[PDB]
Amino acid sequence: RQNFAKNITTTDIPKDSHHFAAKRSGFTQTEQAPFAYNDVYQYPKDYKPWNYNYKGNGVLLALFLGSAFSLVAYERSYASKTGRYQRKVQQNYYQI
Amino acid sequence: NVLLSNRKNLTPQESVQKVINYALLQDAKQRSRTLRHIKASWVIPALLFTYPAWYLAKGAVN
Amino acid sequence: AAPPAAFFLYFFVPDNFPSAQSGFRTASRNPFQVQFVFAYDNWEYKYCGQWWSMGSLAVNVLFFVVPLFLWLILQTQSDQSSNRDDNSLTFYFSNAGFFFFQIYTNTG
Amino acid sequence: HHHHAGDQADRVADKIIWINIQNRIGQFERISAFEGESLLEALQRNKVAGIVATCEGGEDINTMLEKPIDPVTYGPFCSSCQVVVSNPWRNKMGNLHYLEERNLVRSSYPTTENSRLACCILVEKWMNEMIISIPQNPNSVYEDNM
Amino acid sequence: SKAYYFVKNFSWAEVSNLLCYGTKYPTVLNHQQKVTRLYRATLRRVYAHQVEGYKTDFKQYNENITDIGKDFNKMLALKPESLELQAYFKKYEDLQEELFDPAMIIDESRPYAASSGRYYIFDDYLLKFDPFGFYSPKLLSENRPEEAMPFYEDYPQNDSHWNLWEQFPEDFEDSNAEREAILKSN
Amino acid sequence: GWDRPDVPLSFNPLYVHKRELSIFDT
Amino acid sequence: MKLFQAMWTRTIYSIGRMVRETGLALDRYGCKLEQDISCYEPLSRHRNILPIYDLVPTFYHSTFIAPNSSLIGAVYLGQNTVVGYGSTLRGDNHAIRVGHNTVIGDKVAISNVATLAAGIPVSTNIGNHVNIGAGCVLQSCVVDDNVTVGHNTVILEGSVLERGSVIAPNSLVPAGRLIPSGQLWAGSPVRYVRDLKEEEIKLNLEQTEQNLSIGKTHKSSLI
Amino acid sequence: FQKYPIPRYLHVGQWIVNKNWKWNTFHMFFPTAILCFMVWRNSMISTAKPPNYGEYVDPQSPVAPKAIKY
Amino acid sequence: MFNLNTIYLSRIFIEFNFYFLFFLFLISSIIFYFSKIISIQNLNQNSVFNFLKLANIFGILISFFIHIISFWFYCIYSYNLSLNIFSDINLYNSNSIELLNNSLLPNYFKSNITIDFFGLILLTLAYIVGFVSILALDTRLYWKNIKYIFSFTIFLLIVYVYVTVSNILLFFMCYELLLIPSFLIVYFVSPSRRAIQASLYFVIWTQLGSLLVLIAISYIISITNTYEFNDLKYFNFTNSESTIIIFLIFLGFGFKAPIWPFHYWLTKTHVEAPSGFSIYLSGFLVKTALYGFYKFNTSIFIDIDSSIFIAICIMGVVDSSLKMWGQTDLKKLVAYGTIQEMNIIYLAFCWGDSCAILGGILFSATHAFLSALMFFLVDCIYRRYHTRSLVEVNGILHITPNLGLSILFMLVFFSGIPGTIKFISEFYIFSGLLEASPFICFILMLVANVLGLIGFSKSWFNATFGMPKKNTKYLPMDLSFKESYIILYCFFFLFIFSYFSSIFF
Ligand SMILES: Nc1ncnc2c1ncn2[C@@H]1O[C@H](COP(=O)(O)OP(=O)(O)O)[C@@H](O)[C@H]1O
Ligand code: FES
Repeated sequence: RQNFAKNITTTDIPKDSHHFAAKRSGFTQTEQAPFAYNDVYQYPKDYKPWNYNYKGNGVLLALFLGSAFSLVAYERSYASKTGRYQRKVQQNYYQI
Repeated sequence: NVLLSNRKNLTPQESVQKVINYALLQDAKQRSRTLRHIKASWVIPALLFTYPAWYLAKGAVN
Repeated sequence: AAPPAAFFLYFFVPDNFPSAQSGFRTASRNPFQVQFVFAYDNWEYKYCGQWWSMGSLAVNVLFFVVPLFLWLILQTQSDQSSNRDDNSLTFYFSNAGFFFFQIYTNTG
Repeated sequence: HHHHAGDQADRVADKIIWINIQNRIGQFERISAFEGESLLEALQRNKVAGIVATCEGGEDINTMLEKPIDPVTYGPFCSSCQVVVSNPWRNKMGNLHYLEERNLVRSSYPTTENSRLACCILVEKWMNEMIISIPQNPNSVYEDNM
Repeated sequence: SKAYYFVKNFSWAEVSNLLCYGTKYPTVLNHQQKVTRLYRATLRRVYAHQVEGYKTDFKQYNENITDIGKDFNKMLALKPESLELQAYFKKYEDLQEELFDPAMIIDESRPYAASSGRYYIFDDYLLKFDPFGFYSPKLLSENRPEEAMPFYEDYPQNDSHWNLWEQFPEDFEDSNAEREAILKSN
Repeated sequence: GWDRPDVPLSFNPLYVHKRELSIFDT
Repeated sequence: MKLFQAMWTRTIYSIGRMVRETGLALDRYGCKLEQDISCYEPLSRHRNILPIYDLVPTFYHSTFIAPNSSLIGAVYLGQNTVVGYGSTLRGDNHAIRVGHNTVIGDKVAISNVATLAAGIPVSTNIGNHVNIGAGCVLQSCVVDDNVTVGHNTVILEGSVLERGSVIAPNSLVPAGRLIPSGQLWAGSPVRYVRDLKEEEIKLNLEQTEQNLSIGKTHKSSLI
Repeated sequence: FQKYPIPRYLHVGQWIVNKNWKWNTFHMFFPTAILCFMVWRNSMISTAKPPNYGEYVDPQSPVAPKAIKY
Repeated sequence: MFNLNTIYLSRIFIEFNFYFLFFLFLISSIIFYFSKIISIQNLNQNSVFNFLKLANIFGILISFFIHIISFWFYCIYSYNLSLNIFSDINLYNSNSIELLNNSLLPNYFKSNITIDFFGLILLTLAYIVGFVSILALDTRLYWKNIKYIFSFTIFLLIVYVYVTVSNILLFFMCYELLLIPSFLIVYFVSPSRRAIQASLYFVIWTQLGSLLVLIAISYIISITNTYEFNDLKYFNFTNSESTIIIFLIFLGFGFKAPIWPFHYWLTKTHVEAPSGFSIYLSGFLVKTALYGFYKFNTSIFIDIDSSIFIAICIMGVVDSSLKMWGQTDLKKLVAYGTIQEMNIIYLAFCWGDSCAILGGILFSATHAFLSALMFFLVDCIYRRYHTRSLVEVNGILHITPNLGLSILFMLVFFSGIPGTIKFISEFYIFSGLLEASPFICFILMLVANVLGLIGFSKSWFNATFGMPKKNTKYLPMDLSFKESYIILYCFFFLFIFSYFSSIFF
């Protein structure tokens, strides 16, 4: 069974208390005692459960930087393979 | 200390909410203290006994 | 047919940790389904030699003699490879024990 | 069972299965048992003499007490829990398992055609007021005295 | 009526019984039940061949149904043990066999029809299911504890167990404030 | 016309398994 | 950086434990060599105050704690708070906080549950001017100020009792239930009883004050 | 078929209409066209074609088919 | 432009990755043993188990990452090494390069590290399959059996030493060392009651195979008083000894890599074992038999006809694929698929050191990932519906559709669409077999890729489609992120390893 704590310290859980009001008055001689906490979860109202709610740029930036590094590294490797300091660009290129 | 502080000037709902919040904060502090004590209990044996174990294994094998 | 009264069920080791995924909601099982689940594992033959005629004797014999048929076909095609100088069915030894892409270096 | 909300609990007296016993010394005994239990457990809880029970019922996974007997079971291990069951109940018990018969016919003391290993019996409703006899069972090993 | 004539490994005798009578075992039916069921099957087949047919003739259809009605009215008043009734049963079972079509039109309202069970209908159990509280409100307490029971957390949908120790904000002040205050007091 | 109720759950009748599933019909 | 202090504290504690054990073993060996049997005395091992490693019970000098009682773990007690004879407060799991001018009866057992849901404190909290009768059992509950609980009452986890409410003797408050302010409740499936009056509240307060005074007198006589 | 309720928790696609489908169509179509343009631009490097009308392949030219010197 | 720096990078990475893993294991073990007295879970929030879990996961991942870079180094190294001897055409010069030893750590077991392509493929498979299996064992580990969180790190260390030695004795010892952890996992972690006898079957068959291999190893060691694969180049075995050795090693390694007459243990063990260990057993453990056999097959000159071994392997394929129709348990069906493709791979090593080994090497990894995916899908179904029998669960689509989509895509990949490595391995092996034996190739192709495929597809399609009407109050939710990412990674690895360097294979 799970044994982790739920009252976290990093942030406060988003919740509302207007839903599920307690009775607290006008009790009869047969009904049960009212509940105590009654708070319910509150969603950011811009959340879509059917897709990733990802709004960052880190993944795209990392992939783009990796691809650019791959390109420049290949350029350096090709220049080194031909025994040149930089690629010698021909004046005309043809279909392979 | 919220519990020891007088709360008769509040409504019962405010008093119980204040007590609950104070209890939750103190619970979090106690949890942090216990967790760091147990972390130290984990950390000490590694520093004390990692080198003798490696010495034993190295002397056995090579 | 009346539902089975005695049949093999599921069993778990002592002090087993239950699986509690998706809220841990387990339903009652169907006796016929559980009976089918555990029937084949516990099925056994009744008398010696019952297998040969169980089903089709000719088909069972053919299944029994399959490895010999494969060996004979391989022998015939090895005859075909021998006279055409094709790849024979032998453990070829042309690398003198040197492995496929193996580092062969020295120290000192 | 079958209960409805607000119902009261049943009485243990109405759920008792009665076993009538002739001792090794010719005296009569009355024993209380319950359904879903083995005869050996009831006999040992009621402290009935004449049974040695060297192996204490056998293994714990593939036992003889499960209603369909599992094929890869090992069966009884000591054959020292023998009882003699009277004709109607013994006839209702049915034919013996081959492993149980092998252990029964191999005992050092004489047996009968009504012999039956106690740990291989699961107590049922129809076993109420069943008559059995327990002559003394043989000893096997050194630790039996300890 | 379930139209599982061909989707079960039936013999012809079972299929013929199901076509002539609404059961595989016509021996458990009364005399009147058998007569009425055979009459209904015969009329259904004649309609399927002489009204919804290829080149349908209404006059011939009326003649045939009149003759069949006369014959079945004779059949009803006979006795079950009579051989003439058995001959009538044999004749109309042969008629059902002779008009048998491997391409019968099956009404779409029948249980084993061609377009039956094309959609999975969700019951109220699935409609009211919401583990996380986006569509239906979810208590932070996760349940309402009934009396005569302890208060226990619900089993989560994902029991991963791949969790760390409790995380705290950096530079979290966690001194024993109560103990320090009391010790200062005395 | 007529206010039809929702699609009935009888559209998917539940099977009851009146007979045993033979291992020779696997 | 505080991990270093925790490591040093644990090392010091372990060295002290080693030294104490070695001393006791040497004393027992001296017993034997001397033909002494004093160290074979089977005296009671019960401790009035039992602190878990870093959880030490903390209370004022004005608190009365019976020598029969047992406070274990993190137990915090306010001023002029009395614990009766044979009571047990186990805060090994989570702390137990008791306010001031609070009376705890003789056979009261207070403990806490392992875990609870979000937003529910798992510790036990008892306010000020609170009377708890003898034989009560309390588990992870919040009791506000000026609350009286009768004898042989059971209060379960997640229960909240608001200020000024009264619980009749021989009752049970089900887990996770709220009992509103200024009301009397009775029964094992506890049920509502008519709202309290001024005279009843005054009598309850006077009885609590008299019990506190009697406890203080008993503490003074004991010393 | 007559419409029937679908549970909210299920991420299934029965009778779904997205009110913002025009912008989503735009933002799925145009980048797709750009990606396909880049793929086609890369692939035209390795595309062959027979000589046009009125042209002949000189057998002694370098582009003409070749044999192997053993 | 290849120089000494790449050589020393490769060697240092090979040795230091092992020492990284070993120091992780030692530190975690010391923390586990000295933190508490009993060394069982404390069942609270601050249990050491938590830390241990992370540690183990951490290490494997990190080691795998290092391994990847390490692996790449080897490739380049090996490539250039060949070149350094291919272009040495002058009769006066010869490649005479002698390396030094690292001054930080000692050579484990006083041996010089040597590595090959297939050994590093095996190590990579160990890393990935161990990661997947340990991810699929969180729920099984609890109070009093958390220690078995350490099993996969031990497996990694043993397989590392197995693949990085030229000592035939240490080779055999590392092969033998793998049994105790496996038996312990099946015995103490499996929830099913029938797993107690299944572990005994596993032990007895695997140990009979190990005994045969031991007899062959003792033969080789006693006849040639040496422990190096190199020295076998200077000693010749007669016809009788060669025949005895080849028969012994073939039968012994076919006990573990299940040949036709010996797969009862594998079927029982997969049916009864926990899902994570089943993933490890099909994905990686059986491959350990292919490696060792290959080595002992390549170091000896055998002058026998391989027709008997080829026939045994083909009989295994035919027998396993003909039995797929009559399976209702999905796990047993996956086990039979494992048997057929393991026998197909084992066939490729029946021609010695010829080019047939490349297809087998690739198809070993292909089967590793396919079997891991199939057993993970079976585990997901079992944890969702509490059953893995076709008569009890169907209509996995229309409720939790992601699992059904995964099943269908797994079926496609198993069928072998020409875009993946399954098609490549089939092409290799079938081209070679068609040249070696046309009618045999056609028979094997028809039996494996039609009849077995039809049975597999029937049993899997029937579970995916239908109407889940029975118990709507207990119907489960769809896949979690962990399962989705694991399945996606299996698919991605197949598709992208279809693009590996062609210098190898
Ligand atoms: N498990 C089975 N084994 C053999 N035959 C079966 C099995 N299940 C169904 N059948 C055949 O298919 C038919 C199914 O009919 P059924 O759906 O039970 O009709 P009903 O619901 O009216 O009884 C039966 O008549 C039987 O002959
Ligand atoms: S007690 Fe041993 S056989 Fe019954």
